[PDB]
Amino acid sequence: KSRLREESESAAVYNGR
Amino acid sequence: VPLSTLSNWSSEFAKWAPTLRTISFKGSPNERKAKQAKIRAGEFDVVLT
Amino acid sequence: TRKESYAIYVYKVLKQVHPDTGISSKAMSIMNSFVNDVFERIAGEASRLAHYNKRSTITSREIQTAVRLLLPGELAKHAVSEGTKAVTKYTSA
Amino acid sequence: AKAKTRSSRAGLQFPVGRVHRLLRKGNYAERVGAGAPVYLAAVLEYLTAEILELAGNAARDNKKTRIIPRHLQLAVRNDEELNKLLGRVTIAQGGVLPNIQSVLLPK
Amino acid sequence: AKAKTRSSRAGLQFPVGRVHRLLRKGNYAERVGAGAPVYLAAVLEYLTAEILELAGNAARDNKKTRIIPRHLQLAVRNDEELNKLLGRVTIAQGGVLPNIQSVLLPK
Amino acid sequence: EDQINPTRETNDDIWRVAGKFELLDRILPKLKATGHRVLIFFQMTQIMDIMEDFLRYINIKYLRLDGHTKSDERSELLRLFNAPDSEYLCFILSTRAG
Amino acid sequence: KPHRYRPGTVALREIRRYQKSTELLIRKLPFQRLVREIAQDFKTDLRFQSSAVMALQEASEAYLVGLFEDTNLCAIHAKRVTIMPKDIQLARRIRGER
Amino acid sequence: AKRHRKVLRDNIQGITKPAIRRLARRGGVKRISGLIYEETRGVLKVFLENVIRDAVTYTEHAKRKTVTAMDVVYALKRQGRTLYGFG
DNA sequence: TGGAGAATCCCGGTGCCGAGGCCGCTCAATTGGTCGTAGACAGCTCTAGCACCGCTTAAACGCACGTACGCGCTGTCCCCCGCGTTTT
DNA sequence: AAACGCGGGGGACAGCGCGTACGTGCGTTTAAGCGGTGCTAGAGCTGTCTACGACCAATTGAGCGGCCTCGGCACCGGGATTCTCCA
Repeated sequence: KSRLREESESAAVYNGR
Repeated sequence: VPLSTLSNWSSEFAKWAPTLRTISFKGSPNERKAKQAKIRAGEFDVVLT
Repeated sequence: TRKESYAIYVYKVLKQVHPDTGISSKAMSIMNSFVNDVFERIAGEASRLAHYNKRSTITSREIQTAVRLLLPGELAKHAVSEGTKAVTKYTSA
Repeated sequence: AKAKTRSSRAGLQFPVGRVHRLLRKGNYAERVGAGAPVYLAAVLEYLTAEILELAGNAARDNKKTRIIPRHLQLAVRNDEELNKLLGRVTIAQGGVLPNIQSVLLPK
Repeated sequence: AKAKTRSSRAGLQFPVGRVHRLLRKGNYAERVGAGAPVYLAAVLEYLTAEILELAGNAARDNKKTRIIPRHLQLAVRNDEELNKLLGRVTIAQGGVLPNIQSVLLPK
Repeated sequence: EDQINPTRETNDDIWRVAGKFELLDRILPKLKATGHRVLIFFQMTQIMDIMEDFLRYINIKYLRLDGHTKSDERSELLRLFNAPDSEYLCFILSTRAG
Repeated sequence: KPHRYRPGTVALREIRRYQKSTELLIRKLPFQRLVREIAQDFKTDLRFQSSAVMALQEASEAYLVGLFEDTNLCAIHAKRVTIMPKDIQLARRIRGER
Repeated sequence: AKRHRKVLRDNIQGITKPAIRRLARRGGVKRISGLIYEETRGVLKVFLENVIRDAVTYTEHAKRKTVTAMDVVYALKRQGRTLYGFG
């Protein structure tokens, strides 16, 4: 495939502690 | 010497020179009691610690 | 930077009382905390009395009243007398 | 004039004008009746003697000339009126008095 | 000059200017920022609203349109944070709430 | 790691999510081609562990070393390098202890 | 003559010596990590006085020890030397916590 | 395991069951039930939290980031666990 | 599972004193000017909390197990209260 | 009310059973904690600064004490209801 969104916005929520 | 290179110096203390005794210090304290009570009086050429 | 503490004063009462026993600075700190601790306890009780009767001159009579109130048993009556004692040494001096 | 400290007038170690200064500082009253600091420093030195007594007692009872907070625990908590008055005061590195529950002792 | 209280200015009933007079006359600090009286009297008005609700509630639950102290007991003590907040604060003639012990009652 | 893959198994997206890791799979046929051994340094307790996954993922054999281990396996792994017949080319080494 | 005791016996010298001594009974890195964890849970990113850590620990383990006495008071009061949690919760109840 | 570590327990459970045994022996327990090691831990953390939340409240009113033993004095005195040797 | 009865809750008639408002009359609460000063807030520095790993190793943990005690079950006797008493 | 009794039957209590649990020992690691880094962060120290309610002058209506009710709720009469103890 290629190198590469749901994992980013979840990380936008989960890493915001 | 550092703990990373201990036996390599001691292996080189075997192959590159005989008649120079070596005393190590490693690990659990049980094995040291055999050495450091036998060589408590200090009969050695080198302590490699 | 000389800052007024009670370490040499607790040392003074130490070598007045137990010169045979030196101190740890931990026990010294416990007592230096304790000094200002009860220094605030009894004097806040005394200001409480100074608002009980709406007074603005807290004298040793009022600290006598606070020592009468707060302290259990001999701790009152000794600090009744001892708290008067140097009072009688200072009202003389 | 000079700091000729007011404890020497009272036979004290706790400077009674530092005490009068603190009473003027502590908002206890408008006029601080000048024997109220002597009452304070006098009760202070009485209790300093009270506790330094038992402190050196317990320290040399543990055969040490250095008074430690463990000695402070074992001297203070053995007292009725002190520990009754200080039931809620904890001594760091004071620990426990050595004592076991009676029925937990084996038979 | 113009005597006009701060309770209308903050939307309260309790005299916040009496609060500021008592605040300067309470010597809590020298500069007495007059918003600190309002932060006092606001929580005063809000908790008086909190309690008169419950008091008249327990009254009307006892079929009463006058708060008696028994209704104050049923107001405060049934609230878990009021009883948690007033664990050692008491209402005179509030009386007791009906509660029998469990194995005392038959089963 | 859990929000990307909750199964936490050996996955193809281990080496395709990063930039060193895709190029590392570019060299690993070529490292197996060139036959020259490679010594790689890592940070402790975490970067080696996922490299232990990837060198096992392309199936290139490897050694390891760390600081909270014992010293018995330390000198023995020195002896395993001195044998030239090693089928392992790459292995894992530490900075602060090693 | 070996000294295998039955369930019950060895404890009491510790009950002596702990109360003969004056210290804490807890792994401090799980304790200081507990301090940083709990204090982070209210507001994260504190610089952390370890003086605060032991200043909490002294009041901690003393209160801990203090509860177990009333626990066994309820236990032996209910004619037990094996303590139960109901002893603890009744002890906290009459202590006013529960 | 060796591929990914995952070796943590907790900090309240990082206090070990031999540590609960230690405190239980200092506290007067002969035979600890197994439920004591966690009913202990729960009320331990229950005691733990209420101090430090108000200590951080001090720290914010005192405009700081370092929660102090001075704040432990400020809190434990007010939370009824007054301690000598830390202030 | 059921009625007799004793306690309770509820509902109708009385009335009252307390809850609440009324009537001055301040006095306190406010507004109106300072007033330097307090903390407002800029800069500085330096430190002190900071993770981190090397490593040990003994503490924690892993488990065999052994029995102790905590409850499983009983009879009791006792014992304390209930019904009746009056006086105080 | 108190107060004095007083059956009276089951609640305390003893006590026996039973079986398991919870320590105990010891094997097994292991994360504890120590050192030991490397650094930097906000604490800390200063560095001025002004605003802030202080404080006090004037005022003024607040609000509450003394002065006017009349009515929410208690008290009681009577009955309905409802729990309990012996069939």
